[PDB]
Formats: sequence, C-alpha cells, structure tokens
Amino acid sequence: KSKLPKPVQDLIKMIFGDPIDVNYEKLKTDIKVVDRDSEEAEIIRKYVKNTHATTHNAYDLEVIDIFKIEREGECQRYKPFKQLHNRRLLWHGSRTTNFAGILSQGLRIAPPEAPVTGYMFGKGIYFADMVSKSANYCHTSQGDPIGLILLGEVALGNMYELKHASHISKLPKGKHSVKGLGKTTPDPSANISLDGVDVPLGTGISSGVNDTSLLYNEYIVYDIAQVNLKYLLKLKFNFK
Ligand SMILES: NC(=O)c1cccc2c1O/C(=C\c1ccc(C(=O)NCCc3nc4ccccc4[nH]3)cc1)C2=O
Repeated sequence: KSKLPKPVQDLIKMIFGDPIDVNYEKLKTDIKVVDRDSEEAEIIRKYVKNTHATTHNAYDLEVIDIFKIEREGECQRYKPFKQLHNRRLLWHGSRTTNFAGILSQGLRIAPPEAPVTGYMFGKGIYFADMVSKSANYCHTSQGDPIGLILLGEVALGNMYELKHASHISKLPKGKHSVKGLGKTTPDPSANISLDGVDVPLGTGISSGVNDTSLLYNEYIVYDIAQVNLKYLLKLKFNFK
C-alpha cells in the first residue's frame, strides 16, 4: 500500500508501466503535487495556454496534474550557474518511456554513438519557449493521449544566437548557450518572474527575424549542470 498522494501514485504507474513506493525511491527525486489553487499553478496553466503554436493544430492541451520536482544532488550541481544572468523557465518534452531515466540521471547529452539527426546545433540539451514545440517530442497519439513534459530552469547567460543549422565545435568566448531564432516568439513584454526565473508566457507574435530556418525559438546548453528541473506536467492531448 502506497503512502504517496494518489496523483503521484498514478505518475509512478505511468513512468514504470515492484511496489509503487519502491519504484518512487528509484527516481531519487522529491515529487510534490502543486495545488490547483496556487499562484504557481496559475502561471503554469497560462504558459501552456498562451504558447501553443498556431501551426501545431493537430491537438489541444489540457493540464491534468502539475508536480514540483527536486532531483537528489541538483542543488549542489546547479550551484555554479545559480548566479549566472538570463535564467529562463523552458519546456522539454520526451517519450514517457524515457522519464524513469530522466528523473534518476537528469537530462543528458546524446553520446557519440547516438545519431545527431534532429539536433540542429549538435548534441546538447534542447528546450522550447512554446509548449507545443516540446509537446510534439512526447510522441503521443489518439490511442496513447497522455504525455509528460518538463519545465526546467536553464542558466542561459550570454546566448550565441543562430538562424541556420551549425554543429558548433565550441561556444565562442563569453557565451554560455545557443539560441535558435524563430519567426515567432512569445511577446517579450509579457515575461514575468517566478522565484527569480524569467517565464516567457506571452502569446506568440512575429519576432521580426528574417532569413531563419526556424519557425519557433529553441535553446541549447552543452553542460548538464546548466539545467535545474523544476516542474513535471501530465498533459492530455485532445486530437482533432
Ligand atoms: N525535446 C524538446 O523539448 C525540444 C525542444 C526544442 C527543440 C528540440 C527539442 O528536441 C529536439 C531534438 C531531438 C529530440 C530527441 C532526439 C532523440 O531522441 N534522439 C535519439 C538519440 C539520443 N540518444 C540519447 C541519449 C541521451 C540523451 C539524448 C539522446 N538522443 C533527437 C532530437 C529539438 O530540436
């Protein structure tokens, strides 16, 4: 018999497809349900509502549960970047079968033997400011319509801003991350601050960037320590 709250029990069953509380401990992650009533929940629901891209029209999203997460050791790992400027709360989607690994080991960079296919700025950890760009990476379907998506605090610092694929060998001097510039951006005037982290939850507007290969922004870091995972959402995909 589990002593976890029912939403966390259900999350564990989804991730592991052993007793629930034994499986919980394997994640080496503290997981808390965010109260629907709360400021954090209001902000997160607004981020989901406002940043669904117009071209991702095969589905709408409904937030089922919001969890606050703290991986073992991440406070001390993130410490060197915790004071860097330009820390942003960004989306990362992945298949449900990857989440046991993501929570226990954190987000990782693809190893040498993995293909670079799909990584326009080379192997790194990729994030979006548009929920639906990340949600596409959950590979949900009508038949399997529930997915999981992360919100990470990402220590971007000075961004190396690019408009075309380039598998850079090294970041330029003084730069901490890559940003791919999209044609569409959340309205910067609507950014808010949550616990010292910028949240780009404005509705999508034209960025005014020309000569770019990207419809929407993306953000890449090349050091696993630049990521502090903060929330995990369970999303319902309603397909049209
Ligand atoms: N995921 C996002 O939310 C995202 C947000 C914004 C932009 C992008 C987003 O995702 C992208 C690419 C993507 C993803 C997965 C693979 C893969 O699963 N590859 C398989 C090989 C592999 N093995 C790994 C082992 C450890 C870590 C990573 C690994 N990748 C490929 C491209 C983007 O361009």
